[PDB]
Amino acid sequence: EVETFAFQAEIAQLMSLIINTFYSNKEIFLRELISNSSDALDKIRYESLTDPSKLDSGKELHINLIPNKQDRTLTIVDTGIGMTKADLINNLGTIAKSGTKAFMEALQAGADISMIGQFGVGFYSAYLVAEKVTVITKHNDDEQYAWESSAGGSFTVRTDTGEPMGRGTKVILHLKEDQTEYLEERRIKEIVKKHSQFIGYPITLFVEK
Ligand SMILES: CC(C)c1cc(-c2n[nH]c(=O)n2-c2ccc3c(ccn3C)c2)c(O)cc1O
Repeated sequence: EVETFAFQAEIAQLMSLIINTFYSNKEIFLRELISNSSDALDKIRYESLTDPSKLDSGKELHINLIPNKQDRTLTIVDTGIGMTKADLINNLGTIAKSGTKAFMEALQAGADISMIGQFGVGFYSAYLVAEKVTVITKHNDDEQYAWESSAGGSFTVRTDTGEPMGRGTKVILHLKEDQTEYLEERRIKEIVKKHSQFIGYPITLFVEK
């Protein structure tokens, strides 16, 4: 069963801005998603400090980057704390309505789209490069769910039928036709070293074929 939800109006406006504004520095999406994964890995690590059983669903703490040129997807996988169904629905664990306000305003002061993460809504920068985003997630206290949106004002949530991931989150970017440079090994490597060099978890870039 698939449930369909309307985005809050501020978030719809944020996504419409990101999708349609001329902005060439689109590579920042990858910094924001890796940074979110790092935050989520810090969270399960912190929680395991007092309850080691929270790592029963997987002790490895890492980030995988999986390009697939045939499907034209770039997938970011982490083994962080994951998100519950209620988290997913409430703007993927973000305070997105106020963060959008503080952002879509701060733009009016002296601000650039690349500062989106300072306002807690860096995830939505995925729509600089993706026409659709699927978020598959598993939190210790809930089942595995898939969130999906092609923007246009709505998103869906469903129980996920794919492979069990134990614990963590998978962001599948269905790339725009003219954004396939982010499937290229050298380009992903360049972005990671430029923006993510001091992330404290191993980042594995998968190769293809
Ligand atoms: C939001 C996107 C989809 C995303 C979320 C999670 C996730 N799993 N468990 C969590 O708490 N988070 C998380 C982590 C950081 C965040 C929020 C909200 C705002 N910041 C700064 C939520 C992830 O591991 C990867 C991701 O790309």
